[PDB]
Amino acid sequence: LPGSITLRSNAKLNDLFTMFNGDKVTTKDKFSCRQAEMSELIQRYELGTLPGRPSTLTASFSGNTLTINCGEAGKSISFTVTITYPSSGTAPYPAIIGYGGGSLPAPAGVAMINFNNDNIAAQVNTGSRGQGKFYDLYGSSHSAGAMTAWAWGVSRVIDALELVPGARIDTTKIGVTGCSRNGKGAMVAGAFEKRIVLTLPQESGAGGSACWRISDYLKSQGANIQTASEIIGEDPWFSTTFNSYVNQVPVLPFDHHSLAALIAPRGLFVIDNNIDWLGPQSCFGCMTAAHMAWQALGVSDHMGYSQIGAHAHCAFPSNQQSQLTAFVQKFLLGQSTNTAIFQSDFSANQSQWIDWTTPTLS
Repeated sequence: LPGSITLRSNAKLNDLFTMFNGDKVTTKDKFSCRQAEMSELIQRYELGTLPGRPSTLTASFSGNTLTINCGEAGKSISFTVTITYPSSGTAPYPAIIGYGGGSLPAPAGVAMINFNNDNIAAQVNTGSRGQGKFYDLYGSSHSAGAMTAWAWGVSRVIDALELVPGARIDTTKIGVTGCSRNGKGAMVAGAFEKRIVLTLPQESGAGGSACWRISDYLKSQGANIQTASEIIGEDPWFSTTFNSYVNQVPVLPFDHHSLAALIAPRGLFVIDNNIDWLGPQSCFGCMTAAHMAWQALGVSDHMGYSQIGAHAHCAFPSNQQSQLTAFVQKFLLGQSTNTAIFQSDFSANQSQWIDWTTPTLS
């Protein structure tokens, strides 16, 4: 991808199957390139640069705590995660890395890893910019926004689990989850860390499952919905660069359907809810487009979406329990449960937001 490119406005959701330069994506290999391109673009304009594995990484396990040590260019940091094990299952256990513990019921036979994303990158308010262990290592002025920093952290947790089998976690069966602000984070983690087999963003709304374009449209129609321009003023989740496009979203060579598509063909189950601020119709329209990535790869049932009525924020509803379990069993436990789950009480509005077709990738 050229270092210098000229952005152009696109009112609708960007075509997932056409490279930025216009080349058509017709093969699975080509889509892999397209994904790398979308990740590159997303990092450049919205989330900031994602660092690779640090030069120094060591770990140790004691009690139920995993300690991770990272070093890079003379700098070094240390952080920990706590682990809870299931009453059922066989060790090494598959596990879900939960931001702040997440807000989902602990799955049967699945271990829970409590990831304190705040310590990796603070999210108290705008003043948290550049504060956190990630920055203590890469620098206060690193372009990475908090969500990218968090994702980097998750990757380090996985590296550590690979180094310490004594933690008794199956590194080939790791998922990620988070609710509300941590949901946006979980989405980014699944997108940036390919080792994650199941991504469970819970009620992530703006910055997560919602598309910037659809939320803006809804706002202009009078909806009390969170949008890009308003969200960047609450915390440093996105790169500072993003503040330059927040009020001109159409020029972005992507949207969150692109972000979600980075997870394909891996497991993804979006757990949503009807709360106006989240923008449920924007999330559904957005994810409907994202789903086309899996449809193209011939694995439609690897991505699910569910919004059923309304309920208290982050209080996981019983009417979604069987759906979550289906995805957990398939991706974390290796079962073949049915995962054809894609519903919302809102209209996707595909004719309005999607003007591209979905190819059968070779």
